[PDB]
Amino acid sequence: YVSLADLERAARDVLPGEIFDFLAGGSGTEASLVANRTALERVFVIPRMLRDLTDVTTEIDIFGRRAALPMAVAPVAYQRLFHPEGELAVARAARDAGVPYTICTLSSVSLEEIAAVGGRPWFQLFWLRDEKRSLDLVRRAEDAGCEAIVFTVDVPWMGRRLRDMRNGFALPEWVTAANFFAPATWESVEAVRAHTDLPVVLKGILAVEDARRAVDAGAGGIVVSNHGGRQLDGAVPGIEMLGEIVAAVSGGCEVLVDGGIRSGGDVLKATALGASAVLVGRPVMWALAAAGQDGVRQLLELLAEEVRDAMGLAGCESVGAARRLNTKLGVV
Amino acid sequence: YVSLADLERAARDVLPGEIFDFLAGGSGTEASLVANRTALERVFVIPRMLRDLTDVTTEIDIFGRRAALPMAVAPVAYQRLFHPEGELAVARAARDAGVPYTICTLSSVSLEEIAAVGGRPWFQLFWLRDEKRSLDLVRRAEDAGCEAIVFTVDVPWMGRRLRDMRNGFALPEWVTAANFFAPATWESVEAVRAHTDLPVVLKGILAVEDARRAVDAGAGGIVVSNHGGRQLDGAVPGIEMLGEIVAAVSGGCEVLVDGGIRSGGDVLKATALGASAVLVGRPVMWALAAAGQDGVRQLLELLAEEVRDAMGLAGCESVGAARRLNTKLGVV
Amino acid sequence: YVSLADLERAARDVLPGEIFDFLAGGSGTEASLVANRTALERVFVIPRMLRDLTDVTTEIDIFGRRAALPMAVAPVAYQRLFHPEGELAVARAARDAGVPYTICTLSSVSLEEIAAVGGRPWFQLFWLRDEKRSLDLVRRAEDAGCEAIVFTVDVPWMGRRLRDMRNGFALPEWVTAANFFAPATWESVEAVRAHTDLPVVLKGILAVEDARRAVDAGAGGIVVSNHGGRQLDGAVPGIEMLGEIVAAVSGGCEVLVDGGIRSGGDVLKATALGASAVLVGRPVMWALAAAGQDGVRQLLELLAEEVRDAMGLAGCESVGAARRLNTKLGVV
Amino acid sequence: YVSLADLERAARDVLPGEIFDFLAGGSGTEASLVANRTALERVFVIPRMLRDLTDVTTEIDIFGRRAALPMAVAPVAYQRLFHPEGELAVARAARDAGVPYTICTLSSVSLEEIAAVGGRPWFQLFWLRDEKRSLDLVRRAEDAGCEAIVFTVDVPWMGRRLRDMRNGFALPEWVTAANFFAPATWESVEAVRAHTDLPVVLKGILAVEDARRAVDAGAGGIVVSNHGGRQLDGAVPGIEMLGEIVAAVSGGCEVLVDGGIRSGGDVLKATALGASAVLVGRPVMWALAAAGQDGVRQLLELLAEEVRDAMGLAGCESVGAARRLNTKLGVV
Ligand SMILES: Cc1cc2nc3c(=O)[nH]c(=O)nc-3n(C[C@H](O)[C@H](O)[C@H](O)COP(=O)(O)O)c2cc1C
Ligand SMILES: Cc1cc2nc3c(=O)[nH]c(=O)nc-3n(C[C@H](O)[C@H](O)[C@H](O)COP(=O)(O)O)c2cc1C
Ligand SMILES: Cc1cc2nc3c(=O)[nH]c(=O)nc-3n(C[C@H](O)[C@H](O)[C@H](O)COP(=O)(O)O)c2cc1C
Ligand SMILES: Cc1cc2nc3c(=O)[nH]c(=O)nc-3n(C[C@H](O)[C@H](O)[C@H](O)COP(=O)(O)O)c2cc1C
Repeated sequence: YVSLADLERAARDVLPGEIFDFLAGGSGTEASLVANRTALERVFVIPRMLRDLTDVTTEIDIFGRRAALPMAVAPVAYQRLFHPEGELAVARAARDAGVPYTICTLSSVSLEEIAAVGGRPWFQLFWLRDEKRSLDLVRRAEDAGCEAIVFTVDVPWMGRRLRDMRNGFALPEWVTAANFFAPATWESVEAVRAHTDLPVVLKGILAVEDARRAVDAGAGGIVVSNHGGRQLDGAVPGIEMLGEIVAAVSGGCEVLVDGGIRSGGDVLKATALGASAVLVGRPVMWALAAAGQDGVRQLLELLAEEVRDAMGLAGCESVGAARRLNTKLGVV
Repeated sequence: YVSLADLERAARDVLPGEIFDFLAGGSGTEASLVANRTALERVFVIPRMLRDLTDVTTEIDIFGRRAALPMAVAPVAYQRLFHPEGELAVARAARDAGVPYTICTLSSVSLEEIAAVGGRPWFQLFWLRDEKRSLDLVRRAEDAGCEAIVFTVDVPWMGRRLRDMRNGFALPEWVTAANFFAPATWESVEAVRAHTDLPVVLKGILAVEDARRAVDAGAGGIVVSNHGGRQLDGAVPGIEMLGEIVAAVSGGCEVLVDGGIRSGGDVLKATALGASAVLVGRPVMWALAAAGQDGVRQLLELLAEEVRDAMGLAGCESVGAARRLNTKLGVV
Repeated sequence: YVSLADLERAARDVLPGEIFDFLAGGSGTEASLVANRTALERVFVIPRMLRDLTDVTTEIDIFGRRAALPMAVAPVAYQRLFHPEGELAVARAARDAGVPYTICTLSSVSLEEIAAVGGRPWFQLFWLRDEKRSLDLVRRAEDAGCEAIVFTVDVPWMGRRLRDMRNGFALPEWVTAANFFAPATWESVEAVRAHTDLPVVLKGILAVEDARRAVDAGAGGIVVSNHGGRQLDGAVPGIEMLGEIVAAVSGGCEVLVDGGIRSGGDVLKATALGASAVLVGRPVMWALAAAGQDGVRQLLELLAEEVRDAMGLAGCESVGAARRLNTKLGVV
Repeated sequence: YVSLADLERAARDVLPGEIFDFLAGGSGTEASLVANRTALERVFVIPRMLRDLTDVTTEIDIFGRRAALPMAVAPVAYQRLFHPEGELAVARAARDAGVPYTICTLSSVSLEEIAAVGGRPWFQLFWLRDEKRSLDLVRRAEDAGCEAIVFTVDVPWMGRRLRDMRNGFALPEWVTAANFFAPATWESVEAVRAHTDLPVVLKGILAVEDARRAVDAGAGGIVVSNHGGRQLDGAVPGIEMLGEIVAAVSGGCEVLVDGGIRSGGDVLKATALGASAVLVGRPVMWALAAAGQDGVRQLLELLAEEVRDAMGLAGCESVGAARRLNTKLGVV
């Protein structure tokens, strides 16, 4: 595999069509899904030349851990849909690559099993039925050694996925929510923040005022994100709001971005627009579907090579230098 | 049906080609027809998160009536072209859905029959031959219980519909103007305003100065509209003028928009740009053609679900909140 | 025929391919030829409503003559390439329609014969070999009753037409320059201006400073024009420079535009951007090829209908009102 | 051949596919390769009219030599891949055309042999293993009569060429680096500048601050360039940074540009944006592949004709006049 696109072809071969569609699809007309890619393709980097590259490093420090790349595996529910080893295959490859893995509330293997793989994981939270029950999931995650709570804040309910409706898609009986919902509010965020000393990361922020309020609320990070085009159809891509958000929070929390990251060059673009790190969702699942744990290992090795290549060609010996690169919008 | 586009396919199947073309077509090269869709597709919404959604409501108050959605059925002439029950099927479904229905001057069932369906309808006026005759239509509508006069102001004469010319299209002998024209001016508006206490809504405004003059003229609303691309070919889409118009009228009248609204997400975009409500034309006729009254019921149920979904995913418990959303223009 | 595009199809049927290419083609990669259309398609008009349309007139006064439309037939060399009656067929139809016809220096019928058709024609000048010889052509035109000299200023030599090179195109032996070249300069303009009291119109101006200098030089008009994409490939379309030029000349001369005008709506766009009138080139030749004089008559009747339709739908009772319309750039 | 595109078709016919791909390809998704063309196609020139064209000249003075055109042959490694005479065929044609030829560090004929062809060549430097060894290459070039050192500064290592990876491409055993690498820094530039009195030209500058620093470093020129889309994928095209760079250096060094120049009109656009001259890479190799030395001669004759045509149609008797032309960005 020499690009992330090789793995999508491989995953489309192997998966049942309705599972490929569950993975690939967005809500509505998929305008926001498409716009995530169009928005990244319009961004051009202005590289710097002739800088010292003797010790290029792609490492970052985030939420009190060193990560090998400015990247984490996005939360993706029900990974046994894609491969029998599901979350354990992905988490093992992420650990070995030095990349944080986000354990999902809707994981198809229990969060304690996935956390036992090691690799200092994160835990993604959907607000439940109940404050008390939500907080038990948080405490479970913390007790199991998760290092951050990624609170998803853009899913008061799930978006309308027309592919899934047209397919009549439902979980196979062999895929269950192994850890076993009400709309979250800022009060829910405060309840979580009071319940844990782990950093709380709010995933699904797009409005500048919501990024500022996240800082004021004591979030340790946000993920600027339209949920891969799966929630509001017509929501702006995160990458289009990232620069304005980074300026507004003025270093008050980590600012991650996701949606359409498909190469180390895209990682570089996100960094140059100010992101602390990116999440990568669908490509990780393509690699899982294509070749299990080894597939995800090859994907993360390929991304690491592409990030290092892009950084050095742009004159950046560190991710901090990459955040100081300038960009130019072009027409595609 | 899971999208408005499913119904267009169904209507294209059933209608004679020349009737489908009468419905689908625009004037000239159909530049303005296409631009209505392109303009909406360029608009992205910036959703808000973590707001209270305990009692999301899509209702609005407009022209002294509560409506179930920020939407009305646009005036579309000669609806017996599309289904034998014509206007009565549409008006019955609109009533049952709580959505205003606009009775046309060129309806193929008399306005008194359609008004007897109930549902507090509106009446669309074309200026006639004569001030005295125009005012009789207005008084008829008011006597029959119509609640607003939608005065069409963009049709001094009808635009040049090349599909209809190429088809040699004419009304079947079984379709007639059951209520039975000179260019309207601001004097005509004043004559109507003096003749009725119903709110007068000027449909087909695109220039900012004309929206201000409509307020000064005592209009209770305007519809920002290029008539579905059927009048001047090369007229700007209403959605491109809406924000400037809303700012100029500064709450002095209701500001509706139409042209290309094809989902609850599009309704949300129009609201976020400042519209009080939208009109929907061709999709209602697709549903009528596809399945009569039941077809229109299913369309309005689908739109209601999509509007509620879009509002809540954008953090809006009310249409007023949706009007306070910000938008971003993207490239598509 | 219900659009200018119907006539292009008809002309492509009848003409030899290499003659169709001589007519249709541009220089280089035809970037400027294509851009003339793209530039017009991006322009949207903001129509006004509810104005008095009791006496809509498309007439203008230009160069001391009333014209029926804000339009003239562009200079197109060698019209016997397209039909045996050549220039005489076109000039007769233009006369009957009340539209100025531009007699070409390279006409395939002598300028005195074409002028004898009547209709108060204009004469297009290419600068010759010699000041004395150029001025004799001017005097010939004036003696024959031409009413303006259209001095082409964008052809120091002819552009590189790759279609013609690939075809090995040359004039049939039955087509000759019946009136029988050095680069023109501002000194040439002054020599012409001193030799005639007819208005001198400089055709092929694109730079704002050249439009101002044309006024200072005593031009009575300019044509803002990239010569139909046939001269510099990569020259900006005239329609993209028109508004800036109209503002710069501040009424000091007539400002015409050409390039890609293909409907009455396009005429309206050019007027709304400030043009006094347009020229139309290739469509006139399509109609000539398709059906001789009668073909050109039908084209001019169709354009007249489309101009009147567009003006009235935009609320303009006169071309002056149309010049006061505002426009909005859109994306197509 | 009437356009550069004719030669690409001819080269694609004759070359082995994997050699055509080595030549044609870029890094990554080839976004920057494509953007070089898209960026040029968006630029329109505003031509001037009626200027004296009695002695149009395309000559420039650069690095102390008169050149016949504002153009040089770009450095392209391993030209025996494309034709058996390789660099000698190209250098002979360049000499005969009066166009500088850039001898590559990775030439497949030794730099002394190519320099013996004559024509006052330039020498392109890749920084080596060692300061001492790099400086020996520079001194070799100077001793052989090269007139400028083109130091490539955008290749700390080579970009990831996916076509070459997919093809498993490697040099034929009959193609070698006949002159026989560490990342260059500003210290390397200073070492070169101190070692030679020849002008040092830094090739691969895109950031404005790097262009200013190049002047401060004593560069005699820069080439604003993303290396033909072969280095960082997502690097901005040089033509998009050229105007800002020309303004920033304020005449302190020559500013060349490359990437996608495919006609004399493109040369004119680059000049109008402020370039001193352009480099042309792939088209020269197409002509070499198609027809050896004679092929390159025909290409350079065609470019010379197109540059002279474009200049005169734009009213420029000299390249200096062309740099004073204004441009307008359009949509394509
Ligand atoms: C199949 C699928 C399942 C997902 N499940 C969740 C989830 O349970 N929680 C969540 O916060 N995000 C979920 N996401 C969104 C991802 O975390 C991420 O925001 C989106 O996929 C990132 O975009 P990318 O896939 O383009 O890289 C899911 C995404 C996909 C494709
Ligand atoms: C077939 C047809 C007939 C129409 N008849 C009228 C009419 O009689 N009066 C009027 O004001 N608008 C008329 N309209 C315009 C609609 O009210 C509305 O402005 C346009 O259709 C809205 O756009 P949409 O169809 O894209 O939703 C008609 C539209 C169509 C398609
Ligand atoms: C076949 C052909 C011949 C032309 N000959 C002349 C000419 O002799 N003199 C001149 O000023 N313009 C000439 N023109 C340019 C037209 O006057 C006009 O600028 C261009 O065609 C207008 O664009 P349109 O064809 O898109 O309407 C010619 C155009 C064509 C297509
Ligand atoms: C096959 C190939 C080999 C190249 N080798 C070199 C090289 O050794 N050194 C260098 O500075 N540029 C090299 N270049 C880049 C060119 O000098 C130039 O920047 C790029 O090709 C210019 O773009 P164009 O090919 O679109 O005209 C190479 C380009 C190609 C296509």
